[PDB]
Amino acid sequence: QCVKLNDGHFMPVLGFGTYAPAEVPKSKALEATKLAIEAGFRHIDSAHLYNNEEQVGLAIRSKIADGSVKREDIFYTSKLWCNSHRPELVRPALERSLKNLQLDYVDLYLIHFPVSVKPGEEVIPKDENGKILFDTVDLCATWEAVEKCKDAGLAKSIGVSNFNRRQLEMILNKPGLKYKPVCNQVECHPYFNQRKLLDFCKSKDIVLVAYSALGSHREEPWVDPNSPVLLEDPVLCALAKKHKRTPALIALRYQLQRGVVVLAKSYNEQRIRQNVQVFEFQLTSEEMKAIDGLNRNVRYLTLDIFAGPPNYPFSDEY
Ligand SMILES: NC(=O)c1ccc[n+]([C@@H]2O[C@H](COP(=O)([O-])OP(=O)(O)OC[C@H]3O[C@@H](n4cnc5c(N)ncnc54)[C@H](OP(=O)(O)O)[C@@H]3O)[C@@H](O)[C@H]2O)c1
Ligand SMILES: O=C(O)c1cc(-c2ccccc2)cc(Cl)c1O
Ligand SMILES: [Zn+2]
Repeated sequence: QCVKLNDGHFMPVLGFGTYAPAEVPKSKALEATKLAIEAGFRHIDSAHLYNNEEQVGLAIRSKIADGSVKREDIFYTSKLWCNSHRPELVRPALERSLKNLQLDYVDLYLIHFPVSVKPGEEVIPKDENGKILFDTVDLCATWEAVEKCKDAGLAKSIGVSNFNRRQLEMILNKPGLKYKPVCNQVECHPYFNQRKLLDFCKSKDIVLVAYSALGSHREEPWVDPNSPVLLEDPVLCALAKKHKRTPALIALRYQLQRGVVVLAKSYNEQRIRQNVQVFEFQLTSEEMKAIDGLNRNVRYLTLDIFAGPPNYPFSDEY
């Protein structure tokens, strides 16, 4: 099942997440990505940050060479990291992802986070006291370089991630904009359902792509270990039993029925094969409303290490 983007291109509504916590060997990304394609995932997500571009690329190209899928059947996303916001650094960053993937183009390229950091190899550059070295870049300038990647054919569609309403409006209202973002990829699940943001994106022809839809990796110290665990939620568990399925499949189906494109990461073969079954059942309107009731302002990935700078996206209401 696919959604038509404001760019004419299509995006599978179920996506395979590929981030894993630093402690997971990079070899794991390889087999898990192969498993996902085999189970039926067609839309995979990755970015320079994840240090996995090479493995995911190996996996996808294996699946294309064995004949399982054609390149046009795969929807592959990449993301421009905070250290390459500067306009003249955007194309090299994308081209570097491409060389690592061994692919000639990505289906989707996102500005990964609206706060910039010092250019260089280090993804989170720090001074000699451990203090983060932030950068000052006009996101409108970043966006115009992202646009030229689309003009060059290196990215089929382009979009954003972790932008708030203010920041979406700054891109939309930029003098001479060529292409609106096709999507805003943000944290979304039953505990933090982003109704306001989802409505706003919808009003502007932007898809909301929900990350950490299963309650997140819970990796420390990015996510407070004292936060409630989404998948232990009693109502998701009751809904799972009633439909002969699990709580993860309930959270995934919820997003598909409210107009959201949803990601799901797993490196476990059983969970991978299970997650594609979201298309096999549905929730009634009263069940959707029960899930809506779960919303409790629990943002798992606060990324508050990046608070301070003017573009920190999460101090605003949405
Ligand atoms: N743009 C951004 O800034 C941003 C931020 C966060 C995430 N993302 C993207 O979104 C993807 C997913 O988010 P996330 O990585 O936080 O993970 P998630 O999709 O919310 O899943 C979290 C955990 O749920 C487990 N899980 C998966 N299927 C399950 C099932 N059927 N039953 C029980 N547990 C299940 C996985 O562990 P197992 O592997 O052990 O199955 C995984 O660790 C990421 O990998 C990344 O691609 C983007
Ligand atoms: O999956 C992602 O895209 C992701 C991004 C950041 C990150 C770190 C710093 C600033 C913004 C995003 C941190 C974690 Cl733990 C993630 O899983
Ligand atoms: Zn039902």
